[PDB]
Amino acid sequence: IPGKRTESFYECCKEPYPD
Amino acid sequence: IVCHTTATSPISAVTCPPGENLCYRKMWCDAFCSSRGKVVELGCAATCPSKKPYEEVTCCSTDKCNPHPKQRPG
Repeated sequence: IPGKRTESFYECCKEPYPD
Repeated sequence: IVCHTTATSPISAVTCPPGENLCYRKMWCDAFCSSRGKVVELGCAATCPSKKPYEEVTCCSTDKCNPHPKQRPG
């Protein structure tokens, strides 16, 4: 159940960085 | 003078001509440490500190010092 899609950025394309 | 975007997702690069506005880099490891490289929430700051963060905000003024994709063909 997606409930965390706004954490941070990564090298360029890890929209959801954390996992 | 210029300073890439904050790295929200689609690195497009923004300007930064307010006098003091280097390009910092918020990273935890960088250089293969997960999947999308690593955290690197770029940004623009007016100060270029320096020390042994081991994981904090880096710095580099001048202009466009936070591109990231500097891969040349070949």
